[PDB]
Amino acid sequence: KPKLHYFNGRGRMEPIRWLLAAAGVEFEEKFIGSAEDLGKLRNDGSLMFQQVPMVEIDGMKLVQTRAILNYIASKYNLYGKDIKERALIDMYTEGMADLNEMILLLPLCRPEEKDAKIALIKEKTKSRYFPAFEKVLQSHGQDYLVGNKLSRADISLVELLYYVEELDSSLISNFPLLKALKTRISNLPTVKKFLQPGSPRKPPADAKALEEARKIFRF
Amino acid sequence: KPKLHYFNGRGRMEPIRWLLAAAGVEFEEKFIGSAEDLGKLRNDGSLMFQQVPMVEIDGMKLVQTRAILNYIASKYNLYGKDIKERALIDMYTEGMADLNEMILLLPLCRPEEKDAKIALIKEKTKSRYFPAFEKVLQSHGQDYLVGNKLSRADISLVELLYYVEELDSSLISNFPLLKALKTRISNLPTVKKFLQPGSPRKPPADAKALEEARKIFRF
Ligand SMILES: C[C@]12CCC(=O)C=C1CC[C@@H]1[C@@H]2CC[C@]2(C)C(=O)CC[C@@H]12
Ligand SMILES: C[C@]12CCC(=O)C=C1CC[C@@H]1[C@@H]2CC[C@]2(C)C(=O)CC[C@@H]12
Ligand SMILES: N[C@H](CCC(=O)N[C@@H](CS)C(=O)NCC(=O)O)C(=O)O
Ligand SMILES: N[C@H](CCC(=O)N[C@@H](CS)C(=O)NCC(=O)O)C(=O)O
Repeated sequence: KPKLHYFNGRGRMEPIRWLLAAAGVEFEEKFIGSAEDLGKLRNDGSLMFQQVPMVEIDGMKLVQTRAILNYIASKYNLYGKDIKERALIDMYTEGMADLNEMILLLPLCRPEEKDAKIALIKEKTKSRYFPAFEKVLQSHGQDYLVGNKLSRADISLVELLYYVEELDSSLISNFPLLKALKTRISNLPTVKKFLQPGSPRKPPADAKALEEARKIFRF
Repeated sequence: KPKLHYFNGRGRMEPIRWLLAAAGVEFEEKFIGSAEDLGKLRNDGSLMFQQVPMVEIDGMKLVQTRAILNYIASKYNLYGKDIKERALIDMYTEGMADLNEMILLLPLCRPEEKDAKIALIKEKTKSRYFPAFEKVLQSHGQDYLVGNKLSRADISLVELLYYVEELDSSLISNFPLLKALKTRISNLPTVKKFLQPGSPRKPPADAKALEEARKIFRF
């Protein structure tokens, strides 16, 4: 079983949970609860750049979110079939990560800057990201972003669609094909199960989650 | 020939210049000098997420730095021999990208916070990043970071050592093997040519370029 080292929360680990769970892969989680827990992982040599996410998989102590996601996608056949499909999948997922980063860091914005950030997220979602992925689905008319087949790109996008819905559920309103994709993916037995109660899926960060992470990571 | 669409400066495009050059690949550049130039690329449907870097390669219009790098690396066999070597390469280059990001965004720092950021970059270089990579070279005693063969990891790291050197030339002084890798890689015929005066290699950003970039990208 791959073992995921992180705090008990979404942060940067969440896409990894999604992708493993979607690929039907059973995993264990070792929850970092304090500066001491992280401290031990640092002193053991387990963390190349002394940071997490870290995942023990196939003899490796893999750090860096993109390194872990790339490996998992390749291992479990969710990374297309060739170099051109990987280019499409990389381009798509990098775009999704850019929007993810904005949403991710929102709790760090001061009360006076928060409203401007939220408005920028909404506007970019509507004019930059959602148009781009709707255009790819519209252009080829297929059920999946790339190669008419389930990839890490579809899995990354649907997780994102759920975070956007948490923010503002009307953002997806003028994107029929994105709506249809979210539904399609959500019904896949592995995704459906991940979205059910009691799965390793993590909740949105709240006030105390930010307090707790600050005392673990020192930011 | 690939064509690289960017302003005339390092920014995010520079590692793609380094990688293409190191692979022995001649490329052209189309320099964005105004906001109207950038606007035309956007309006013509050329930028998937309305942004550069964009690279025309083998007919395709690839955006997203990491997508472009992955493609070029796969194509020219600088991405290791298998899934596990790609995992090491991904992990190593993501760590270098983190340090690179700090250096890259330094000119954006408000005057009151810039000194704190410089000392942070220096401290992390010496205790986080350089020791990590000195350790990899220690782990196998070979002349390349991964798989005993030139990869995109060697090329990304050597570019990074050159920037660290532009910041503070003493930072690498306690890292024998990194010094040696910098010399070896710099003497590879393709990289030696790229490092020659008058090549596509770009200057460090100065105040003028920051002003010029602001007019173009409106950040
Ligand atoms: C990305 C981040 C900041 C930079 C850093 O060093 C490490 C973290 C991990 C915890 C994140 C945090 C951002 C804010 C988050 C999402 C919360 O509100 C709860 C957990 C927390
Ligand atoms: C990466 C960047 C910021 C985010 C953004 O929106 C657009 C750019 C492009 C120009 C970069 C700049 C960062 C600072 C740079 C390196 C300079 O000092 C000269 C040019 C400039
Ligand atoms: N490049 C990022 C690094 C993320 C990161 O900065 N990790 C945080 C938690 S999400 C951490 O362990 N920070 C502690 C530290 O910097 O010492 C990745 O995808 O892994
Ligand atoms: N995720 C980045 C996105 C690139 C990016 O932020 N592009 C900048 C220039 S370096 C830009 O076009 N800025 C204007 C904008 O975001 O609209 C990448 O790796 O390419």
